[PDB]
Amino acid sequence: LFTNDLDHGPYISETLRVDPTNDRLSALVEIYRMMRPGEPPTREAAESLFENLFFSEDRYDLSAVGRMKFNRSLLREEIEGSGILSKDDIIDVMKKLIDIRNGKGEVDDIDHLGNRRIRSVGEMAENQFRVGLVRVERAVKERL
Amino acid sequence: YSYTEKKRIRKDFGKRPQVLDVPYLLSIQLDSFQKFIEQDPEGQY
Amino acid sequence: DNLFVRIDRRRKLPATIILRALNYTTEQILDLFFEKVIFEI
Repeated sequence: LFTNDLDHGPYISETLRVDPTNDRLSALVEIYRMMRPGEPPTREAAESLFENLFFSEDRYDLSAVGRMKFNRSLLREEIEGSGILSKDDIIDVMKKLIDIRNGKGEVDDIDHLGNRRIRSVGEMAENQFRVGLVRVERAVKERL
Repeated sequence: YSYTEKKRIRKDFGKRPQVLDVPYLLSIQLDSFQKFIEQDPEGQY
Repeated sequence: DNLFVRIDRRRKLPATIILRALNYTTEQILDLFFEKVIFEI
């Protein structure tokens, strides 16, 4: 591999050296340890928790404006897509963070009006209505 | 000149040509609520 | 200079674990995040 001290760096190799996990299952159980204050070393519950954390539509949602901003931030040309995080999205996020670390790029502006959005009455009413529908569906399923 | 304005015309000291009229001042709330309640075939809102 | 991951601002955790959870191997990770050169004798 290639290493430097000005334009490149061993950011990930050193992390691997400090990384205690060895395989996918160890990483999954470590994530489960971190999430749950209780630490039962199970097999399927950790995988289900990790899947529902970011890859479940019913529990995670990047809105259309969220997807558009995500695509524009990482220079990806296509604006539409899905509301679910992919592995490519995380890879691009870490790659861009490394590029910023390497001196190639700059940080965003917190108070820029291109980073702040307006939420009106209709959107909030829709959110509350969806919350009510979510509350109804559980009892519906139970009695069904 | 309209009927209401013709009874009392206010002398204007402005010197630059008006190009874009002042929009309806309550557009935001009504547009939001209409987007909330209007039928949507695409189902976006 | 090394990277961490914090989910729901709970606690620190090394950033390689999230790659490991997505069925990625160490050499695949290094291929992703590094560029290779060839040494021959």
